[PDB]
Amino acid sequence: ESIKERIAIVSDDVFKSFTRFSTEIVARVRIDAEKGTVARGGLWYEEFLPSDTLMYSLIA
Amino acid sequence: MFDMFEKAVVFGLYSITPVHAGSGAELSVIDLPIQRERHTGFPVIWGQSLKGVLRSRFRQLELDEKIEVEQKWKWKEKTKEVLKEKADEFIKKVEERKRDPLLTEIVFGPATDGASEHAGAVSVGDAKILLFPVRSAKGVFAFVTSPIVIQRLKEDFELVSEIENDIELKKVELSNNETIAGNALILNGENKVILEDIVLKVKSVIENLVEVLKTLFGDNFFGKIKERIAIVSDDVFKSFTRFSTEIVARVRIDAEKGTVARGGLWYEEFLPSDTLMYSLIAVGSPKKLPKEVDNTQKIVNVLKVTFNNAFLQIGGDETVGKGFVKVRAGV
Amino acid sequence: DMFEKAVVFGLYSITPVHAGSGAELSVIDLPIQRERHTGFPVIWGQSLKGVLRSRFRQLELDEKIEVSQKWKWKEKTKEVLKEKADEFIKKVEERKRDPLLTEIVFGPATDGASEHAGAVSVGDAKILLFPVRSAKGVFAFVTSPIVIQRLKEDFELVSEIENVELSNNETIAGNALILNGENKVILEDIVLKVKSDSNVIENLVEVLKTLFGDNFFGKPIESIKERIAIVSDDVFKSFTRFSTEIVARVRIDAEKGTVARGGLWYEEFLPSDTLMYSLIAVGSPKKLPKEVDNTQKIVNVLKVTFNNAFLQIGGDETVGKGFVKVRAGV
Amino acid sequence: DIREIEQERASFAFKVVSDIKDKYSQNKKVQGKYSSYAEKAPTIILNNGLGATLAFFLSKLEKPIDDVDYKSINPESFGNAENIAYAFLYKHLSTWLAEGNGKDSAFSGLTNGEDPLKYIMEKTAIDVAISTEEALSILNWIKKFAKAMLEE
Amino acid sequence: IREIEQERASFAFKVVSDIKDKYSQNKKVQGKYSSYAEKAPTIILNNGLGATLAFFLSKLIDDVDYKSINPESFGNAENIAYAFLYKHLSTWLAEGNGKDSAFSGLTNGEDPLKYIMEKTAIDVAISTEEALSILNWIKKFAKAML
Amino acid sequence: VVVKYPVNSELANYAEKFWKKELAIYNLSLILNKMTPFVKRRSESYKSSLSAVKEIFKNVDDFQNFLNSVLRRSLDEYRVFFENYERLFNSFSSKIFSMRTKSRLVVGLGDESVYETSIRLHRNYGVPYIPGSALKGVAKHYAFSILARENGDEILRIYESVKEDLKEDYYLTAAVIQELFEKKFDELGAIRNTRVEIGDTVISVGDIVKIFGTQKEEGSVIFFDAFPTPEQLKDKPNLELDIMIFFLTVPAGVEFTFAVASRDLDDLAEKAEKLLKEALKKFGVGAKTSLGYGRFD
Amino acid sequence: KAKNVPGKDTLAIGLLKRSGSYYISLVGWELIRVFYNSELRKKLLEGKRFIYHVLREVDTWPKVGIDEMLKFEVIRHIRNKEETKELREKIYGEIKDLLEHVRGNNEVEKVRGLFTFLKIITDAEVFP
DNA sequence: CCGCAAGGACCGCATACTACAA
Repeated sequence: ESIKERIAIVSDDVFKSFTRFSTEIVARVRIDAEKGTVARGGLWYEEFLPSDTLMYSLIA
Repeated sequence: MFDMFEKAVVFGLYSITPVHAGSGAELSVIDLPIQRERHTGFPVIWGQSLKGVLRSRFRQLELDEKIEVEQKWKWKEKTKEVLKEKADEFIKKVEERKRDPLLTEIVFGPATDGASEHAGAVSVGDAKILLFPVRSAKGVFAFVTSPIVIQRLKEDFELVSEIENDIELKKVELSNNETIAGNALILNGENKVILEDIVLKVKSVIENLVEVLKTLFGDNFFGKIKERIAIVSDDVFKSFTRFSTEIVARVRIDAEKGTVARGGLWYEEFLPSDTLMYSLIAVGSPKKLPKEVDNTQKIVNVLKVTFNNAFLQIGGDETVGKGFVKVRAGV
Repeated sequence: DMFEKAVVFGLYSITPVHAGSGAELSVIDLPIQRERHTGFPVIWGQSLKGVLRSRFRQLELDEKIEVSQKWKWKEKTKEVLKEKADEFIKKVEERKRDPLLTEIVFGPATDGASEHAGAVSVGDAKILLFPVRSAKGVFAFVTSPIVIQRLKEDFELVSEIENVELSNNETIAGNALILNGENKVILEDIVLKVKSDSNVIENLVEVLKTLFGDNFFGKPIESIKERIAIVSDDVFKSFTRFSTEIVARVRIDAEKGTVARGGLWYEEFLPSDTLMYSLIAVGSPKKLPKEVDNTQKIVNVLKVTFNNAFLQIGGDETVGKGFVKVRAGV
Repeated sequence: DIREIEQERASFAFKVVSDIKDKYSQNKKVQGKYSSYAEKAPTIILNNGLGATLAFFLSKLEKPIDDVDYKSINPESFGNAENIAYAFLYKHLSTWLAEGNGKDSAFSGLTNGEDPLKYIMEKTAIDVAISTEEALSILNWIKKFAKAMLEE
Repeated sequence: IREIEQERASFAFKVVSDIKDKYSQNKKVQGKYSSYAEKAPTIILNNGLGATLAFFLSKLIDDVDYKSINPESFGNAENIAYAFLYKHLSTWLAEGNGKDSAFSGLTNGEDPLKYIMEKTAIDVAISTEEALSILNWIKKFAKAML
Repeated sequence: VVVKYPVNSELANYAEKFWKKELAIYNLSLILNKMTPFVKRRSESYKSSLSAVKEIFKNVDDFQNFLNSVLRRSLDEYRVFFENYERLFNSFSSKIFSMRTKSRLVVGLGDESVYETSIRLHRNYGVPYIPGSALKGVAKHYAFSILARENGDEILRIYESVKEDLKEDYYLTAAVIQELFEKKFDELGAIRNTRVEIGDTVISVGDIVKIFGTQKEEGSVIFFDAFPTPEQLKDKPNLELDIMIFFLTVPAGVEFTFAVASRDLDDLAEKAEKLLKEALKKFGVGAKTSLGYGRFD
Repeated sequence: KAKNVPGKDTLAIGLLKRSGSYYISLVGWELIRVFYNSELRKKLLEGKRFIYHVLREVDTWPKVGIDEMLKFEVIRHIRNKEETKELREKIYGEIKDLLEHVRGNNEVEKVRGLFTFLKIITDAEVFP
C-alpha cells in the first residue's frame, strides 16, 4: 500500500527514455600505485541498473 | 537465506576533513561533482572506490609485515608454505608489482595479471549516508537524518541478520515542516529549529537511534551527539544532501605574473566533514590456503583488527587535505 | 598509506588575513573562507599548499633550500634525468615545469602531472585560537569544545601516521580576563560567568608547548595562558561571524580625488593574532636524489624551510595583508 | 510543500518597498532616502550592533529608544523625507524580526511579536546573534528591490 | 530528459542568433552578452536564482515584468547585454519555446522572480536547475557564434 | 546626564559602569564600537555622536584623557605585536623608515558609525594606524600627479583616443593617466621611457607600472600597514578630539613606522620608498587633506 | 546496407569487436580521400572523449543549429593560441567536408555516421 | 551632518582516456 502512493505511470516513449538515459553511468579507474596516478589504459565506463528496480521472471 | 556469504561487517565512516569522491568533470557550473545515487540524489561512495582504498592500505600493511593474524603475518613465508615449489617466482612478481601479497589477493582478489585465477573473498558495498551535517541557527550544526535512511539502515541489518543467520539481530513519520531534534538545536522558547534556510516545527526515536549507533561503533562514537541529532522528512533531508555540500572555487596562479592562468578556474564539490556514512562488508569463503585464514570467520577477524579505529583517505585531492575519514568496523 | 611522518604547521597572523571565497551579492562583497555547516573560518588546504609551493619554488630557484648544506637542483636534475636533464631545465626556465625538489614534494606542474603524485598532504588550516576583544585583559585567545575536539581527533591522526561542557553563558578563562571579584568575563558584547575548572586551559597550553615550545610566536607561552578563554560553541560561532575584520575600501577617481562610481566595497579579514594550524602529512616520494629520497628527509626540509618563516596567505598581498608567522612543530 | 525563508525575505522586501513607492510616488526624496538608509543599515549593524542600529533609527525620529513599540510608529506622520524614511526602515526591520512575513508564512519572526529593541535589551547574546544575522538577511533583500524600484 | 535538452538547445541557438543578428557590427555587445552568460551560473550558484534575477533587475522600474524589458533602448553595451540575458533567461522559465512546443516554461507566463516569491521551495529548485541548464546551452552557442 | 545602552541586558549595566569610570576597561575599540552610549541630550532626543557622548565627561579634556587611558592599557601587548611586525619587515628585507605627523591625522573618517564620524583604530590594541591600501594608493595618485604636471601635454597628445573616453586641464590629465595605468596598461609602450624625479631619484613610467602592478601582473612592491611606535603609546596621547561635530584625530608629533618591500628581482622598493615619502609630505594621507590634515615630516 | 542507399556507390564499413559490439558506418568513396589528407586524422592518431561526447549527445542537438554545435565541440576538444585558432578552423572545415560524403537521411545521421567511422578507425584494440 | 552602495580577468585546462585472460 506504501508503494501505491509512489507509482508513476508515464508514456511508453518517456519510460523508454528514462530506462536508457537514467541508468547509472560510472567511470572506474585503475591506479598505478608506483606513481600514484591513473595507470595506462586504466579508465573505462560501466553502466548499472539502479537499486529499487522491480523485475519479474517466469520460471516455466 | 543469504548463503553466498557467511559473515558481514559494517564499516562506519566518519569524515574529519571534506571528502571528494569524484565522478568526473561535467559541462556544468559545478565542474567536479561528488558521487551520487542518481535516483535519490543522495551522496555515495561506490564500493569500487572504497575497495581500492581498503586494498591499497591492506597491501602496504602486508608488505611491511604489520598485518596481525590471530602474531605478525610474514607473507613470504606463508607464500612458501602454500605455493611451495613455485613460491619464489610468485614473490618476484609481487616485488615487480605484477601480483599482490598472499593475504591481499585472498581477501580482495588477484592483481590484474592473475584476474582469471579466482575472485575476491569480500564484497565491499557502496557507502551510504547515515548522518549529514547541516548548519543550525542554534547549536552550530545538526546531525541530520531521515526515515528513509533509518529504514535503509534497518534493511541492511536484515542483510546482516540473514548472512549471520541471527534472527535476533533483526516507525518514523514526519511532515515536511516538522522535525524530531535534540535540545541543543531548539530556539529559546519557540519549539522550532532553523536548519539552513528552513524553519522546522519540533515534534515530540533519537534515543533509540543512538543506541543503535552505540551497537555498531561501540559505547563511544568514533572517540567523541544526541543533543544535535535532527530527524527531518525524506525530501527535506534530500535537499540538504544536494544543496548543503561545500562548493569551492579553485584557481591555478601563474607563478610569475601572480594572476589566474588560462584553464585555471573551476568549481569543486565536497562532502562536508562530520558526515557519517557506512558500508556493508560481506565475507564469503576464500576461493584461492594457510590454516590461519582458511575460512570466513578468520578473514572477518583480520578485517576487523586491521581497519577498526584506523584512519583512511578516500576520494581525490589527498594532497590538499581532503578525504580523511575515521573507520569503525563492527559485527 | 605511505605517510610515515606528520608535522603541524602553526599559522599566527601578524597582519589581517583574507583567504577569499569569491564575491557575493551582499554587504560583505569579499568574504573569507568558511566551513559551511559550522560557519567557522578556515583556510582550505589548496589555498595553503599554493603558498607553500610558491615559496618553496622561489627558494629552490635561488639555491636557498638546505637539505645542513645547500641544494643545487640543476645539478641534482642532471644526476636524475641524465640525458633529458638539459631538456627539463629548459622547461623549468620556460615555466612549463617546476624545479626538481618542488615537484618531488608538492608534485609536478601541469605538463608532468601524470608522472607521479605529490609527496605531501597539506591539510585545511583550522581555527585554534581566535582573538576576541576583552573588557579586562585587552583581548583574549578564545577557543571552543568543537575546536578542542577536532584538535584531539587531528592528534589521533598524527600519532597514527608516526605510529569540556559549557553552556552559552559560561566560560573557562585565565585570571587576566576576569573582572575584579565578580567571577565574570566580558568578551565583545557578551557577558560570561566564569566556570571553575583546573584542567582544560592547562592541558591546552601543554599541547601548545609540545608543538611550539616556550616561544609562542614572539612571546612567552606563560603570558598567553592568563588570557586563554574557552566558550560555548554557539558563542564561538557568534565571535567568528561578527568579530572578524570588515574593512571598507575605495578606489579614488584622480579627476576630482573622490570615490569612483561603484568604487566602494567591503572586504572581510581574519584579525591579527589569530592562531590556525594545518596537518602536513609526509609520505614516500613517487618520482630522485638520495638527499631527499624518503619521508624523514622531506620532513626535515619542510621544517627548516618554513619554521619561523613569515608567509603571505590569501589575497591583498601588495597592500600588506595575509602575512603570518609559521611554526613547524614535529 | 514548504517554503524557504529566502522566499519570505524576498516577498516581504518587495512588499515593503512597493508600499513606499505607492505611498510616495511623487516624492523622490523619500524614496532616495530610504534606499540610502537601507544601504547604510547593514554596515552599521556589523560595526555597532543591531541594537545600536535600531536605536540609531529611533533617535533620528527623536523617540525614546527605551519606550517605543514598533507598531506605534507610523511613518506617514513625519514631515521631512529623512524621518519618513527612517521610520519606514525601522518599521520594516522591526516587523520582520517580530512577525516575519505572517503567522502562517514559512517565517513568522524571531521575537514572537515582542518589540525587537526591547527584545534585544532583555534577552541573551545568542538570541541577539540569531536576530542580528536575520536582520542582515532581510536588509540584503530590501536593498535589492530598493536599488531596482526606488528612484532618486 | 533528452527531449528537454533539445528544446533548451533550440531556444539557446535562437536567442544567441538574435544577439548576433541585431549587433553584428557591435562586437562589444556580443562580447558582453557572452561574458555575462558565463558568469550567470556562478552568480546563481553563490547567491541563488532569486538574488541573481534581482541583480539583473538593477542593471535595467515600477513592476517586475520581463516582458516589459526593451534591451535595444539602452545606452551602453553593458546594459544592453544584461537586459537581453535577463529577458532570455526569464522568457525560458516563463514561456519556454512557446505553448506550441514540448516545453512551454515552468512558471506559466509569470515572471520568475515573483514566481519564486509566491510558490514552494520545490518550485524554486526546479526553476534553479532549469535556469542553470539553459544558461549552459547559451554558453555553448555563445562561444561558437559570438 | 541620562545615558542608555541598546545592548543585551547584562552588558548594558557594565557598559554603564565603564563609561562612568566605575569599572576599568582595557580595549578602546570595544567600548567605542560595541558599547555606544545613547545620551539623552534634551526632551526625548537621544544622540550617539561624539558631541553628545562628550557630555558624559566633565569636559573635552576629561573625555580625551579617558580614551587615551583606555588605549594605553594595551601597551605591553602592543610592544610584542610591534616587535613581531619589525621582524616581519626584516624577513622581507623591507625598506623601513619612520615619519612623524606634521598635522592632525584622521584615517577612516567615513567608516559607517552611529557616531557619524570614525577613525581606524586597531581591533586588538586600539592604536590608530594607516592601512597599506591607503599608503599604496596615495603613492600611486602622487605618481599620477607628477606625471601630469611635467608630461601632461605629451601624454594627452599621444593618447588622444583615451582622452576622448575620459572627457581639458590638469584634472583631465590625471584621470587620463589613471585610466592608462588601470585599464589600458597594454598601451603604455609609447611613454614607458618617460621619467619623473622625486626628488633626486629617477623613476620611469615603466617602473611605476611594475611597482603598483596591473590586472595582468601583481605589483612588485609590498606596501605594509603603518603603525605608531610603542614608545609614543607610553609617553603621549595617540588620540585627541577635533571639531568640524566632534571627531577623533591623531595629534601632531606622532611618529609612525613605515615599510615597503620588493617581491621581484627588479628590487623597486627603493623607488617606491622615495615615492611614498614624497606623497606623505605633499599629498598627505587620510581624510580632509585639502585642509592640511594627514601631513608627515 | 551499401546497395540499399539511394544512388548506391557506397562503402559500408563494419567493425565486429571480439566482445560483441557491431559498429557500422555508411560513407561515400570520397570520404576516404578527404580523411587521409585531413589534419583531423593526424590529430586523432597523434580522441575517444571527443567521439563519445558527439555520439552520446548528437540527438539532443537542434536541427537548425547542428553546424554551430560542431563548432562548439571542436572548440572544446581541439587546442599556442595561434595554432589553436588555426587547428580549430581547419578541423571544423574538414569535418564539414567529411559530412558531405557520409550517407544519411539528415545532418544528424550524417554526424552520427561520421563519428561512428572515427570510432572504428581510432579503436586502439583494432589499430594497435 | 550630506553623498555613495563594484567590475573584469579566469570561465576546467592537461594527463590517464582499457588490459587481459578465460
